[PDB]
Amino acid sequence: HMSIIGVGIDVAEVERFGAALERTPALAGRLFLESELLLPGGERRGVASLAARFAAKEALAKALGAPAGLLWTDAEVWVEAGGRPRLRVTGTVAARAAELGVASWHVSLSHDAGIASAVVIAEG
Amino acid sequence: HMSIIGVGIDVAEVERFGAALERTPALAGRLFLESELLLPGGERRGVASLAARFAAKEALAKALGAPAGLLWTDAEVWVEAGGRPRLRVTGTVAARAAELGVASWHVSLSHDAGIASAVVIAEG
Amino acid sequence: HMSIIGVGIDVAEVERFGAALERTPALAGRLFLESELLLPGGERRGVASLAARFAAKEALAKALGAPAGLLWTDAEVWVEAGGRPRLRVTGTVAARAAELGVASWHVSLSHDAGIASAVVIAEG
Ligand SMILES: CC(C)(COP(=O)(O)OP(=O)(O)OC[C@H]1O[C@@H](n2cnc3c(N)ncnc32)[C@H](O)[C@@H]1OP(=O)(O)O)[C@@H](O)C(=O)NCCC(=O)NCCS
Ligand SMILES: CC(C)(COP(=O)(O)OP(=O)(O)OC[C@H]1O[C@@H](n2cnc3c(N)ncnc32)[C@H](O)[C@@H]1OP(=O)(O)O)[C@@H](O)C(=O)NCCC(=O)NCCS
Ligand SMILES: CC(C)(COP(=O)(O)OP(=O)(O)OC[C@H]1O[C@@H](n2cnc3c(N)ncnc32)[C@H](O)[C@@H]1OP(=O)(O)O)[C@@H](O)C(=O)NCCC(=O)NCCS
Ligand SMILES: [K+]
Ligand SMILES: [Mg+2]
Ligand SMILES: [Mg+2]
Ligand SMILES: [Mg+2]
Repeated sequence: HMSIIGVGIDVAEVERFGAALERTPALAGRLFLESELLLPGGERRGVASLAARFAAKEALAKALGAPAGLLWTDAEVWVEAGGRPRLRVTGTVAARAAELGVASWHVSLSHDAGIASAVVIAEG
Repeated sequence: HMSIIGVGIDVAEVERFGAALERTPALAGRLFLESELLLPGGERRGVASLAARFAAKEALAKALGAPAGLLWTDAEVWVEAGGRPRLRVTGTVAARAAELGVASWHVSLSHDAGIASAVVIAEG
Repeated sequence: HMSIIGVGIDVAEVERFGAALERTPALAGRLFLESELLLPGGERRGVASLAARFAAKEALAKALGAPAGLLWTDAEVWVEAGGRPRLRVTGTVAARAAELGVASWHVSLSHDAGIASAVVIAEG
């Protein structure tokens, strides 16, 4: 009845992360899919919210043992109608997930007190 | 053998939370059951400890997909003889939990460096 | 198909933790096994990294309901070739783990923004 394959936690300082995006124009497009960079309404997603998604991808990597060769764009945080964040993995991340037998992904995000936090659990 | 239904994490800045309780007298009684507002000895529970319980309820909500209509007073953090915090859900929260098939609740709390953190896992 | 026995989260302020180690020479050897105090290369492990391991041990204790009589040196954070942190429990911690039926340990560590965080899940 055992099913947890890995867990990850990650914490990002929002202000630092925002500074990093502003300094290198190409960075946001390297870390995020077009869909993640937008709010449901169509406006550009804000720094704290992006920092939480960055934290989610770091946490996901940790859950998988963070091997080399994983692409940021092969993990996607998407959002249920109800508002709940979800992980979708493709390509390199999905391949690594399959090596370990991961069937289900669980994520939660928080951004408060200028830190963005994420927890991720991989189950299979 | 899969059993995780949801996870939640939440982080509350203690000082801000304390300020919010002081500003609106009715707030503490809206967020907490009489039992949560007391220490085992019978003295009033402190701000950092209440902030961690607030974080626990936010995390629990996230674990359930945070639908509308949940009452703060339908989630209760109680404490084992040994000191371990526990979640008890009733009414609206329990009903939502039943929709998703949640049988067991796991929580942990931390308050240090002026932030209160909670993680919650719903299993079934 | 239920298997989660406990979860723990803990957050340590790095600067405070470093101050505590410096103030009392004996503290590091009370909290850590010789192996934890070193980096893979053989150099002394740094404060933030030790703070995350301290957080891991606090989180592990929480996952077990933090009974009296557990030794810090009966929990060991070790490191896979790939870099992933792992928990190994012996003696008092393993005995408590056996009382609860714990078979598997899951940990993740983070140190950023001057806080070290750990999450631990005990499964069985
Ligand atoms: C290893 C990595 C995850 C660390 O995360 P970070 O945000 O840079 O640093 P954090 O302080 O949050 O985490 C550091 C801790 O992660 C842990 N870690 C290191 N390597 C790891 C690995 N292979 N697997 C899981 N955890 C690992 C360690 O415990 C480390 O602390 P320690 O050295 O003191 O023990 C990061 O450097 C990395 O390689 N990220 C890859 C991201 C990626 O692949 N993304 C694309 C796909 S989504
Ligand atoms: C949605 C909610 C949980 C967010 O928590 P918060 O403390 O206000 O804000 P945080 O920064 O900690 O969390 C925000 C993140 O939560 C996530 N979130 C939003 N809606 C969610 C939902 N329906 N389910 C799970 N997670 C959700 C998102 O990832 C969001 O970040 P993002 O917008 O950048 O993606 C909160 O606004 C809420 O509706 N709480 C309800 C509490 C409740 O029902 N209590 C009574 C019963 S205990
Ligand atoms: C109880 C203990 C874990 C608290 O951790 P801490 O870092 O001092 O304090 P934190 O703020 O991070 O956590 C406090 C929260 O832990 C929770 N906690 C207290 N007793 C607990 C127990 N028996 N089991 C699980 N959680 C407990 C409570 O929710 C508490 O907050 P609250 O009083 O406001 O409800 C700690 O005091 C302790 O006894 N550590 C033992 C460590 C140990 O045995 N190590 C050796 C083996 S690795
Ligand atoms: K299971
Ligand atoms: Mg990090
Ligand atoms: Mg919050
Ligand atoms: Mg602590």
